[PDB]
Amino acid sequence: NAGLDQVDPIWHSIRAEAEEATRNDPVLGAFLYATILNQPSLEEAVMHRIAERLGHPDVSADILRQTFDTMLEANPEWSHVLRVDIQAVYDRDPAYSRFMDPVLYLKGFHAIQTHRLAHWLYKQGRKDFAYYLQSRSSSIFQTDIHPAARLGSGLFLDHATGLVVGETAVVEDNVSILHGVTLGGGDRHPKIRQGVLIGAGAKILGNIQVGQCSKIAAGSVVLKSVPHNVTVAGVPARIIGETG
Amino acid sequence: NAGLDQVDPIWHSIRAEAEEATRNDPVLGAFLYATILNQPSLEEAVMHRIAERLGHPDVSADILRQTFDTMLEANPEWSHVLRVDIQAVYDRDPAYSRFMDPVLYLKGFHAIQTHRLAHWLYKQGRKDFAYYLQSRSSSIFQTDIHPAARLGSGLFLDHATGLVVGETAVVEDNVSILHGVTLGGGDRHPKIRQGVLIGAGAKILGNIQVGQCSKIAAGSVVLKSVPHNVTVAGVPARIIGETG
Amino acid sequence: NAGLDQVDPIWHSIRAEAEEATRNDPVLGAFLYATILNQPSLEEAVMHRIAERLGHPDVSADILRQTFDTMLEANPEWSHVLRVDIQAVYDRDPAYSRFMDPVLYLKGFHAIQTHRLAHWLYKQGRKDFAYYLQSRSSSIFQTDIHPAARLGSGLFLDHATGLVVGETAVVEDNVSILHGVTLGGGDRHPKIRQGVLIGAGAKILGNIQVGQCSKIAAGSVVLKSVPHNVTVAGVPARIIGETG
Ligand SMILES: [Cl-]
Ligand SMILES: [Cl-]
Ligand SMILES: [Cl-]
Ligand SMILES: [Cl-]
Repeated sequence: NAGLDQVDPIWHSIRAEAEEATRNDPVLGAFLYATILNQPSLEEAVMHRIAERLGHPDVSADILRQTFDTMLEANPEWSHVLRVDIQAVYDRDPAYSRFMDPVLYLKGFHAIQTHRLAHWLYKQGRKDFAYYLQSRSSSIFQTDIHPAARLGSGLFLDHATGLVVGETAVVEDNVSILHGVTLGGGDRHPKIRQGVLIGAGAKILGNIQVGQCSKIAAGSVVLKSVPHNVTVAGVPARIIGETG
Repeated sequence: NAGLDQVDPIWHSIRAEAEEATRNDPVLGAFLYATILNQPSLEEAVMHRIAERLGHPDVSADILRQTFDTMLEANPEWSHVLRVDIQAVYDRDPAYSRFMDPVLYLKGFHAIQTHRLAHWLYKQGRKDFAYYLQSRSSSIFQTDIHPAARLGSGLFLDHATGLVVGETAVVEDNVSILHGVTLGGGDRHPKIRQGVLIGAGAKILGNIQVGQCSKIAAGSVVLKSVPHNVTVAGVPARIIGETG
Repeated sequence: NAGLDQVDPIWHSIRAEAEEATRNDPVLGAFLYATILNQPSLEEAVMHRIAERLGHPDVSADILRQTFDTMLEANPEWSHVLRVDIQAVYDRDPAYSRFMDPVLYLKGFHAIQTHRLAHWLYKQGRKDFAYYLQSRSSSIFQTDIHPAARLGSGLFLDHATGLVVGETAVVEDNVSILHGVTLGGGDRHPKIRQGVLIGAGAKILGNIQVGQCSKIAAGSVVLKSVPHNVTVAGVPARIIGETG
């Protein structure tokens, strides 16, 4: 509408990718037009997708979409957060070559933003709506994230199935978390510092911290804080080397 | 209606909690009135919620609700079981401060009672209905519990995602079981004695027993019977201390 | 219709099993007639079930069923593949005594065939339809299988919850894979040779191979190729014995 905001290569690429896909598979036209092409913005596309996935007789897509609208209005920074979350997927995963892929398909990405809505509702004292969302996400996306948990931006929830994040956990920016991960057990759950990779099935338990840029090997059981710039593996986890 | 049965602090608290929540977030009114406030009893509230979550074109909420009614009629003790299952959640989990939370939201609690219905159907020789329920629960609650499995009362299925319970398994009373747990492999699956805690991701395999009050650390692989009043951890599991 | 194809003991047994079940529980009549008895073939029964489970407002059962039809037409060998996949379940699992059980109920079996459809679509350059299916299956069946992955016949996906299979993975024939398994990380994911059993929660990571007839113990973390005819266990996995 005016100024630097008009530069939006991610949205423009997504719109191009949906145009080309509908051309290639016209039966998917209702899907791609309703989710992307008929949308006035990437924000609305992402809200709409997630409201559609979570929508139920119990609480309709429309109500979820209306509430998402209220959250964007109160949290204008969500425009950037969602784009860098998108960017994380694109940069960190060779499996998917389009910006549209996380928006349409990847439940990890849908669960992140669902949590962001739930967290805001929770903070506003709308705790039933926050628990409803937590419950719905746990059932549909298989991600159980307590609404009081704090998630940074550029988070990559890869595959996602089985993720459990406790009430007092904190995840900072540019973290990647695989499927089957527990951030579990006043302050009694983990603090994950920026740039961390958490591998498949890892359990990180207690009020401990995982230092910046560290890697948690698949299947690790982490019961003690991890220094920055190390790789840890094993049950129980031990430092096995350095990393950048 | 008469006598000691009229004392029902859990139901009364739930009804108060739903009244207050609808007041605080009126859009959730359809939900809270249909699930709690319009219900004549806690039994009906819990049946209704679970029938709504599992309801599908294939087999409707109403049919599931009618069958749940038949199960309560045959199994009048379910009134108590469901209340002590509720109580377990309230007592054992700091994350949720209301009795209504497991009833409305927590799939673990929904899966326990779904299993109870499936088990009864199985015993009655209604094995397709029991397998249908098992299948539905596995898909929606991510809990795969064979209908022939036997679950005690006051069970806390915390987070629940990925639970697998085999045909010959037995869980006694006051057990807590986290997400990602396998009770797996004549008698070929585990017997879990009363008061046991099973941590996230543990696999307990074979016709072995876990003694009363014992704890299974997150990520343990248990291939041999565990004595009462010990903590075990590791792959393979070893006793690491005593506990009460 | 003519010749050796008329011999179809699996379909005939299924039809008998559905007739008997509807008799025993008539409320399940809509289900059993729509899924089995009104079907002209086992192929159509399996397509119909899976299209019903995956069907959504976003993309309807009918469209999924029409696309499944196109896949069978192009891939006539699916008739055999689906029967030997059925046979695998029947032979390898004591919990279920009917051929109809995997067809109606077991999400593992539904996810295998969903992948087969997604893979074909992917190869045809219908990558959005393939990703949509992958996404839907991940959400409903809790199986995340990249469409470029290659799965052999007679595969038994037992319990299935949490399965993650990467883009370059290969699974050969007569493999069994439990819940919670990762075949994860050019060629960067595992090659599983024929006759392998992969136990609950195992993670097999990298461009490594698991030799013919080998067993992967529950909870193993496999970072190096495994010889044929051995059992491996532990974090990290070590050979613990021979097997046939
Ligand atoms: Cl935000
Ligand atoms: Cl009962
Ligand atoms: Cl095929
Ligand atoms: Cl899982």
